[PDB]
Amino acid sequence: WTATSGSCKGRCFELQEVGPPDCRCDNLCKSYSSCCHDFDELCLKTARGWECTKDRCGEVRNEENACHCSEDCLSRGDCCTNYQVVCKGESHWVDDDCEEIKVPECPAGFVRPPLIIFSVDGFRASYMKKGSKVMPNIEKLRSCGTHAPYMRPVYPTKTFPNLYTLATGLYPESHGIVGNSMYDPVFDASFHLRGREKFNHRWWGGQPLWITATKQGVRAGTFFWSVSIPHERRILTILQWLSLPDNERPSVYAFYSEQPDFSGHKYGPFGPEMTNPLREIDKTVGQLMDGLKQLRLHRCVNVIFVGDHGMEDVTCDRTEFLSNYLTNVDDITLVPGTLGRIRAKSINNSKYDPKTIIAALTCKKPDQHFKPYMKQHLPKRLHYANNRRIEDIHLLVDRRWHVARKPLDVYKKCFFQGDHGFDNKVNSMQTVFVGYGPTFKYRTKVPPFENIELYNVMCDLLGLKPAPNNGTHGSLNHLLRTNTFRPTMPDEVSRPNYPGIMYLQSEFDLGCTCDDKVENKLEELNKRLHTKGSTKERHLLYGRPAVLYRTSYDILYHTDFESGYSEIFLMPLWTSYTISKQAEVSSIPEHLTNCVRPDVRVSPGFSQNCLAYKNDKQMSYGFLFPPYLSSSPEAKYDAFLVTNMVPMYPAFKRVWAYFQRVLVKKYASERNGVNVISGPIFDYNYDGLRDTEDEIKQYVEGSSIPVPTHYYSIITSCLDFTQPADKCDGPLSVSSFILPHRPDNDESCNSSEDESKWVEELMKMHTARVRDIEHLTGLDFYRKTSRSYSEILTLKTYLHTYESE
Ligand SMILES: *[C@@H]1O[C@H](CO)[C@@H](O[C@@H]2O[C@H](CO)[C@@H](O[C@@H]3O[C@H](CO[C@H]4O[C@H](CO)[C@@H](O)[C@H](O[C@H]5O[C@H](CO)[C@@H](O)[C@H](O)[C@@H]5O[C@H]5O[C@H](CO)[C@@H](O)[C@H](O)[C@@H]5O)[C@@H]4O)[C@@H](O)[C@H](O[C@H]4O[C@H](CO)[C@@H](O)[C@H](O)[C@@H]4O[C@H]4O[C@H](CO)[C@@H](O)[C@H](O)[C@@H]4O)[C@@H]3O)[C@H](O)[C@H]2NC(C)=O)[C@H](O)[C@H]1NC(C)=O
Ligand SMILES: Cn1c(C(=O)N2CCC23COC3)cnc1COc1cc(Cl)c(C#N)cc1C(C)(C)C
Ligand SMILES: [Ca+2]
Ligand SMILES: [Ca+2]
Ligand SMILES: [K+]
Ligand code: NA
Ligand SMILES: [Zn+2]
Repeated sequence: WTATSGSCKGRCFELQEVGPPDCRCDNLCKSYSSCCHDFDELCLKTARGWECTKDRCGEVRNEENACHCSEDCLSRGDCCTNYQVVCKGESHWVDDDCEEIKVPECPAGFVRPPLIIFSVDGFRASYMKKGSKVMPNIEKLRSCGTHAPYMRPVYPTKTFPNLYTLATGLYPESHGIVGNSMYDPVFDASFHLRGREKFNHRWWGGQPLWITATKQGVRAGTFFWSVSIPHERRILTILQWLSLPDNERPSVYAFYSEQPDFSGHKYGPFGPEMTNPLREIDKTVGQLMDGLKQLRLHRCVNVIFVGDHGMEDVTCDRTEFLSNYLTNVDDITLVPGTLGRIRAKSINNSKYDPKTIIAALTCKKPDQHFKPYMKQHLPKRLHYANNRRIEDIHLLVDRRWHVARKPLDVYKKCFFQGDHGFDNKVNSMQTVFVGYGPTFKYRTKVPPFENIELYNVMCDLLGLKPAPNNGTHGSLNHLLRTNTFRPTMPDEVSRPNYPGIMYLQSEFDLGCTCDDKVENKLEELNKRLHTKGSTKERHLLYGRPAVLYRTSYDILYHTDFESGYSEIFLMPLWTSYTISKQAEVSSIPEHLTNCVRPDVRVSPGFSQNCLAYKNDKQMSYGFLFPPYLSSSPEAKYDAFLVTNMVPMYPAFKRVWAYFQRVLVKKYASERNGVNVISGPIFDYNYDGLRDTEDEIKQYVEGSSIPVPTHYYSIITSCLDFTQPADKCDGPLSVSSFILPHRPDNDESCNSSEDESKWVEELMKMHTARVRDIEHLTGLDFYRKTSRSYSEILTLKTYLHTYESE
């Protein structure tokens, strides 16, 4: 209840929200229904429009007007944005030449350059090229400042999750806004676009930029604009705030446009009707810049022009209906559209079985335009699992499609030609980034990056310490002229042991056989030196990974590969090797087929055993260093050491064998050699983070050999591919993956065919950043390069997306 008979005179767009039942004059008052009676009269003035004209110049201030053309407007900071253009012979900002901004050029009293965040809903990355003729203010920002070709949103590629990610540097699973619509079973409440529950603060976790600012003494304008405030009024209000005195003036501001999303849904991303919404947004940018220029702030302020997500062509007829798959369709609730989330319509229905749902949704139609997942089996790059608001069953929808429960839902609600929400690597979902100001670089193009990284940079631009977040602080230093953040590499927590030969063969009772009884001092010293680390500079190109947690492990050297062997997990944390462009593939000889050899540096008690695998009828084993790529027949015996073995389901061995026997050599031919680091990942609680011993849910039968949930590989070469991977002078090139370790290939509908028709497509789906693998393993890679650490941080956040340009 609001007592809406107090006043808004001299309080219009107050920055301090006052508690009801005092009447509010701030941005959320409309969205609460609590504005003072005169809010619209005093704070939403529109008389005479938004532009000066020749006749208005020098007018007598008249306070009914929307903005002013009187002589005193500048020192009041409430001129129409085109006042000096119309009345004082000045040029529009867009008509002025680009001039480098080397230092903030700010009025006295500014303690730091302000930041303005200009966010644009549904501004797809390709609009920067395709709409350039109709967006000259935006093109100037882009060409004069720092820009990326595109920015990667988070999943799902919806508005709230993305804007809230921008604000917090957090994945949706950690900030809590995991969708535009949500059910939280702990609160037993629902969050929707429509309605009031979304305003409750228990939905919104982490710490958003405006709180981070406030807690550190930096004031903020509003981030949420009521839909009934026109864009011109948002701009004027920001300009007004910027005219405030030092002790009251915010240092961070946000503008938000509903366009071009709003049109894009009606007309498709490139509908002919889209030209006008792009013109209008551009005009709004020009208003701001002319406005800043009048106030002498246009070479003082940092401006970020950023979108939340793009827009794809989607129509009614490209809908999949769960009712075509499931007989039980009324026993489930679906969150529908460009993704799907399924839970039971009622939790008193004990008949509901997720596994049978999954099975009924799996590879049933030959061109099925969605794929069902248990949420822990989703590509780890999505980071979309560790929140009780994300339902266990998820449907990843093909680009251009929708999923719905029943046909009645899609014709009792065709209306739309555009939607978004799909997998965040889809080109159509990509969005924009331009930074313009003194703190940003001048006419600089930077590579694509993820929006989770911006919170850190915004904090850097404002002199704030970021709250803990999923950004990699430093990885965007190359966007910035100054205020870079210079991190140190984390400190190694466990130092390795380097065991020599300590055990005799007969001390091992493993159930393991190897037909290796096949007997000189030229190559006896040669092999001892391989075991003491003589080829290590070849196979460990970027130093050994640092183990960032407390554990017990051994460095094991070999001719063809080096490993960090865990005595706790009984396998390598990592195995590292280099495959030159000229390496040859050889087959596994028959004397070695089911050969596994004891490793005489590692006790029987810290080794795997073959008998466990023989007993375990579901689980087989593979190798981390692939025997197919051994350098010589004498070296191939090393690949069969028990310390190179890892548990693998036979269904996953098909994938693994193809990667090892075919793809690694293909990559080495394409990239002029590759270095490979492979290993296991254990993420049984799907938090994106390395499990401890006590989190492991599955062991090889009758043993303490833990079963990985995933296998990773990091494939590094020279960005200049005329240099070989092992002799690279400059910047590196990387691709990686995190392959789910699954007992079937249900995920791949074409898996009954030969591996050349499906394995690579699976691997691309599970592409990863090095940084994802770091979180998952507690390892820190690229410790010893000749590159700057920020450049390495950028490499570690790179994601190879396998989309065309
Ligand atoms: C992305 O970056 C983020 C931020 O860096 C990373 O997330 C962090 O991960 C940390 C490690 O998991 C985690 O640390 C835990 O914090 C617990 C205290 O948490 C509260 O306070 C913090 C600080 O202000 C706040 O951030 C939290 O907010 C969460 O919770 C509410 C909802 O409940 C949400 O609104 C909010 O969005 C956020 O939710 C997210 O986090 C929680 C987990 O905290 C998830 O469940 C949600 O799904 C969502 O993802 C909280 O308000 C603290 O209690 C934990 O400590 C336990 O473990 C240690 C082990 O050493 C032990 O010493 C402690 O005693 C404690 O154990 C006891 O409790 C156990 C569980 O109940 C019990 O089993 C034991 O028996 C023990 O008695 C822990 O330190 C940190 O909270 C989050 N922060 C955020 C914002 O998410 C994230 O990991 C990064 N992602 C990747 C892939 O890198
Ligand atoms: C999205 N929006 C809405 C919105 O949707 N309105 C008004 C009517 C409805 C439709 O449904 C309700 C209003 N104003 C915004 C901008 O929000 C932001 C912008 C930015 Cl730049 C950042 C950042 N960084 C963060 C936000 C949040 C505050 C979302 C977190
Ligand atoms: Ca949006
Ligand atoms: Ca985990
Ligand atoms: K077996
Ligand atoms: Na299959
Ligand atoms: Zn939209």
